[PDB]
Amino acid sequence: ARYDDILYFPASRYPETGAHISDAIKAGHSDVCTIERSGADKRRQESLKGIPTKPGFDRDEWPMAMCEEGGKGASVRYVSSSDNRGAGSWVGNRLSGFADGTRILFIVQ
Repeated sequence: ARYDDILYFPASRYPETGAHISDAIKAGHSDVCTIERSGADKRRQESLKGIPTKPGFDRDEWPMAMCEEGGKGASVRYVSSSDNRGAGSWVGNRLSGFADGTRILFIVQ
């Protein structure tokens, strides 16, 4: 199949990040994150280019910067810091056991 393991994103915990992922996948962005950590700094620079910061909001990327699928072209959406701070941390931890190159299917809730 298109994936090796599956991550179930906790949308009730981080509701705007989950909605972004779900909407992005629905629009046609990959629902697989092929883990690639080394290139994340550069991918993030590419995905966020020309997208200004916004007080009280985070710039959420799907696909994520830690995925081969991320970078220029990724869906970027502002999500309230109040309710979504920590989503990055949480996904990072949940994927930390997996090897680079592991394909992870994301399912929201």
